[PDB]
Amino acid sequence: PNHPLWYTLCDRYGLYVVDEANIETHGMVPMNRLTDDPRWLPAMSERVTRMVQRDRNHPSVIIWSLGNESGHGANHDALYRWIKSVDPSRPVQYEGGGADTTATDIICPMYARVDEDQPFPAVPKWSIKKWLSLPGETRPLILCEYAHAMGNSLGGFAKYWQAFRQYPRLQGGFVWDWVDQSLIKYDENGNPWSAYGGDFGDTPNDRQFCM
Amino acid sequence: PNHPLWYTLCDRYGLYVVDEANIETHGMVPMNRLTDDPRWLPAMSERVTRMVQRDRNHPSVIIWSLGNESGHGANHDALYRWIKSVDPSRPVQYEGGGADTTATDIICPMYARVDEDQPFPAVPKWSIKKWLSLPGETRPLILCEYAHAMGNSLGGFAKYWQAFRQYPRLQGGFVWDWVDQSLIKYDENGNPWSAYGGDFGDTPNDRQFCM
Ligand code: NA
Ligand code: NA
Ligand code: NA
Ligand code: NA
Repeated sequence: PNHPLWYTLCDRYGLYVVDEANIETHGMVPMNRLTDDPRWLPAMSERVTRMVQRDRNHPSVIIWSLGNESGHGANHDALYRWIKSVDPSRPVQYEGGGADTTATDIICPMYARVDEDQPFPAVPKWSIKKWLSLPGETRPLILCEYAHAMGNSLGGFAKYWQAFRQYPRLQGGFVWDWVDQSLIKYDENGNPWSAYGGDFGDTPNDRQFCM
Repeated sequence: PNHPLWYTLCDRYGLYVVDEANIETHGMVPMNRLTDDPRWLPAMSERVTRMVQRDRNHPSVIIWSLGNESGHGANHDALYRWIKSVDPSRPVQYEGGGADTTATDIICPMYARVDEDQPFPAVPKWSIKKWLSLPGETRPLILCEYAHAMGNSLGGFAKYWQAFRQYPRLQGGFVWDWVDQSLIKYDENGNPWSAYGGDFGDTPNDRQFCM
């Protein structure tokens, strides 16, 4: 959840918002170790429920998200249902555990490609065009993350947009991401420079991946 | 419907057969003028029912077809349901009226392209990949006709097969077609030559389109 003023500004300037619970357990092995554990349901529930209680009157919020990169656990299904019960006015999405689980109203993959399949075990990233028409599939597809804008990037961006326009159920996506997470440091002369992972003695670190 | 021996040979050698009623009203304006007319329902009904009565014991027949290029009329809906009622063992298909009407269990377009839409009024030929995922659509897609093999042709054949293999619900198609409909004529020296439309004084004719 963002600073409260953000939603007011999106209400007034006009931007659609996906409001996302503060739940990410990416470093767990497997990713759902905590989110499938009923002992972590209370802690998870508060992060979802208290977000909905705070932000549910904002018109800019059109979609609720259960968090990010926490695999798919039974706690997700429980909280998906809780939101649907308490607020039927907004779709609920969640990418974890393969982007098309029982915990999402929208097929919402991250970095699924336009034409090329990436058939990873358990959590494949299908071609978005192919994903739509998998047997029994009916949901819209909106990428929660696509077109990773790291350094000299956005090659093939036009390919996404051609597909979005041609396919009714391909309804766009969210670019990753808006702003480089660089920090200012100062050299011997007091001149500022842009710093990334490792520049503060932080170790282990992931270097320029924050930008 | 074919010569009766054809089905016996397909049974024994092993080919899947689409058995198709002898109904085509292509030259009507609009194409469904007769097939939407209840006064022509009896004549159409005999062409469908007598085919099913004759061929229903052949294992090679896996799909019934209501005919070809006769638009979409209420008579098609009635006869679709008749077959479904008398023989639940086989799907019923029909391409007329846009390839995805209420008279077909299979999206069965003719000459729909792999990636390129052809948005004709009333009866568009969507890209086959796009067609599968149109809002609400769930049926398999098998082209009743594709890859028109007229003269020096079959350019782009590989593109169809790549799509067939990638998309579960793209389950192939029927090439148009097997054998040139040329006829033998004899010159002044008695030597045979292959003849096409117009070579018999037939007029109007469609020249080499029979090959
Ligand atoms: Na679209
Ligand atoms: Na990053
Ligand atoms: Na297929
Ligand atoms: Na022809």
